[PDB]
Amino acid sequence: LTAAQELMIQQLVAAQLQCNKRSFSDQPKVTPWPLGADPASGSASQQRFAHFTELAIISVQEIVDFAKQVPGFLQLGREDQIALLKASTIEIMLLETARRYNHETECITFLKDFTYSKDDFHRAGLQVEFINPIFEFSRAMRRLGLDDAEYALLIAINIFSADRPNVQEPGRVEALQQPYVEALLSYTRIKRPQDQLRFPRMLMKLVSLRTLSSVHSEQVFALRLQDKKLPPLLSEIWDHKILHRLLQD
Amino acid sequence: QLTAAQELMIQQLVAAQLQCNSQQRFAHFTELAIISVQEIVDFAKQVPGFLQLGREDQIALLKASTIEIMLLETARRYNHETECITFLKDFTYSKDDFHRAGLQVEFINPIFEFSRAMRRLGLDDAEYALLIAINIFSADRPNVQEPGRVEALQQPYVEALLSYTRIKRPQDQLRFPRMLMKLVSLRTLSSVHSEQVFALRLQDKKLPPLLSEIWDKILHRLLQD
Ligand SMILES: CC(C)(C)OC(=O)N1CC[C@]2(C(=O)Nc3ccccc32)[C@H]1c1cccc(-c2ccc(CO)c(S(C)(=O)=O)c2)c1
Ligand SMILES: CC(C)(C)OC(=O)N1CC[C@]2(C(=O)Nc3ccccc32)[C@H]1c1cccc(-c2ccc(CO)c(S(C)(=O)=O)c2)c1
Repeated sequence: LTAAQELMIQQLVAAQLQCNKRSFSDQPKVTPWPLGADPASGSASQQRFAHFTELAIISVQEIVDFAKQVPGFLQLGREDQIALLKASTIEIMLLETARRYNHETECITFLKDFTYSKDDFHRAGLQVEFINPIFEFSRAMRRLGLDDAEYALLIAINIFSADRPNVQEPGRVEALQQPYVEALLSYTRIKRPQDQLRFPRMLMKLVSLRTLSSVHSEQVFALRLQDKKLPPLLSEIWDHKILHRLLQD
Repeated sequence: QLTAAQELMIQQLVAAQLQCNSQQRFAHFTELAIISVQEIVDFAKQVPGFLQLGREDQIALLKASTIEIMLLETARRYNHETECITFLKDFTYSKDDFHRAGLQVEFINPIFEFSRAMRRLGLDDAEYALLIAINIFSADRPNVQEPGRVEALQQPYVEALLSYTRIKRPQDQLRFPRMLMKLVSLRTLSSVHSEQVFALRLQDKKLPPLLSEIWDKILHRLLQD
């Protein structure tokens, strides 16, 4: 790997790293998880759902703030910036969700120490048909055994997709992606020269994430139909004045 | 370098593909679409390892893959000098001639976008045949009976394609990633096609039971014969 890449990966891992620290700043701020309440309680399930949406908000903010730190993103037009973000934010979140999965306990730890099992997502009114794919995806990512550099590069590759809808300049975004693919290819050859198929398997997770983006759109439509109210930011992304405000700041 | 077993398997796949190879024009396209599905399932049965899986697994992988291979096969037949797509021997159609048959314009142009994108990649018969086999053996499909087996069935083709592209185009080290990114594209084009097929339904253009079944039985009979 060339020296300009080595600095870039260090820049990307640091930006990811700086974002992980920020939320913890926000952990006390969240709505509390209901304790001592009935699992079947419709009242309690709504508070559990409200808890997760606020966590989901903090994650969207992290991804937006990370996207501004990755080189070449802010050089694009704001209409393109959000167009890349709408499509990617959910996929970036499932990567981050997979990153926070523990196979020993089978629990996903959000923020500093907010741990939840497969049942806890079910008790927030989320269907198991939508929950189980996220856990299957989370197990598949642990088998690859990705590190901070490989995640961060895979995140940037995922952001710069010309394949997204409503992208005005696909050539420029594909040109912007190529260096991140170069860096990731060259980085995977130094780390595991023995395993040549390690890098292809990473790029096929981006294939998985597109189906996972689509099932999430099916879920969100069902949750709005089931009277589970999303915050304005999250509903704006998955239906963009609010989203301009983060990027402009 | 490729082994003689790997080289023989590639030429097995290329040989397998070559063996299978308004209202009036609409009936034509659906009649053409069935032939492609029949070519896909027949080709799928030529692929080594596809028939050692359970029918529940076989159908799950086909059902998801048929469009994605149809779109890959559509891209091959596109000619950029004319901007026309050539089906079978002598059936050539422009984007307007697709539009005149009642196919919606919002869905047509992404397919044409994909066809030009595939043209720029400049895939050959071998690379195409490997990419179709890689697409068939995808573990992220709905209704997985056994996802661990299909990942193992995919590996030989991904290894073959990786080693092939490094030999065929050693200068272009990123040739192999781009063609994997087209599988990422083909997933959104898959979910897009579901949205299209639905739109024709309400225009009083219901798909025939084979295409209705796949893009919602008859698929067992095609796999059986
Ligand atoms: C629909 C609402 C808005 C409630 O939720 C979401 O859109 N998602 C996306 C994925 C998500 C889901 O749908 N099922 C699920 C099962 C397990 C793990 C995550 C999820 C959920 C979620 C639920 C709880 C937490 C997160 C979350 C995802 C990523 C990150 C990492 O940045 C963080 S956090 C707060 O720790 O930053 C939180 C996501
Ligand atoms: C809705 C019905 C069921 C009628 O159509 C389809 O689902 N498809 C899938 C792809 C398709 C589409 O949706 N828009 C479109 C625009 C241009 C080119 C192909 C298409 C179309 C099609 C239309 C006409 C021909 C084909 C076709 C696609 C592939 C092959 C070869 O594999 C052959 S053929 C007959 O030459 O074997 C025909 C596909």
